[PDB]
Amino acid sequence: DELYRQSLEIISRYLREQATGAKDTGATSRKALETLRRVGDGVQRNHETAFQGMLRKLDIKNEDDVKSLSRVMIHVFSDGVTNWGRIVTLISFGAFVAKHLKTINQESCIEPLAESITDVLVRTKRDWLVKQRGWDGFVEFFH
Ligand SMILES: O=C(O)c1cc(SCCc2ccccc2)ccc1NS(=O)(=O)N1CCN(c2ccccc2)CC1
Ligand SMILES: O=C(O)c1cc(SCCc2ccccc2)ccc1NS(=O)(=O)N1CCN(c2ccccc2)CC1
Repeated sequence: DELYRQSLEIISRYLREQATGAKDTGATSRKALETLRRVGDGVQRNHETAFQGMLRKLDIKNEDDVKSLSRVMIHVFSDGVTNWGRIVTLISFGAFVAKHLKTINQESCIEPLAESITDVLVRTKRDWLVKQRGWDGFVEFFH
């Protein structure tokens, strides 16, 4: 799936940049990162309170914590209205969790976190993402 692999590249790179501050390792994939850096950073500033609250409540300190959350996150994310704000909040929350993982570690484990965020996104929103012209539709929505 091109939608799954494209989503994994964009979500993994943003979470890696956010956790470190660089970061260290098809124009739409590139233009989606620049939009996500701009809108994603804004969501992390405007909703830090709710992000700190969810993070404290979920705890999330290891890969086993990352795995069990995804199984709950798939179910609750498939419920209710879908829009780009909701999708960027999911990714923004992923970046917020990743910054916390680097804070209590040395780096990892943010790669299984990015896979779990992508799996939540593509498994629950694939039809809507298709109807919205995928990651290209994302760039236009926040031009
Ligand atoms: O999004 C934020 O970060 C958020 C922050 C505050 S804190 C008071 C802010 C305020 C503003 C102006 C003047 C006085 C107080 C209050 C609401 C905020 N969001 S939500 O958009 O209204 N929202 C989303 C987060 N919600 C949540 C639900 C369950 C578990 C944890 C969080 C609560 C509902
Ligand atoms: O998009 C929604 O459907 C959405 C709904 C709520 S209501 C859950 C409040 C809560 C309470 C305790 C601990 C964590 C979260 C809050 C945030 C929402 N989105 S998100 O910010 O994009 N996000 C992150 C939190 N997610 C989560 C839900 C249940 C267990 C574990 C994680 C849902 C996806």
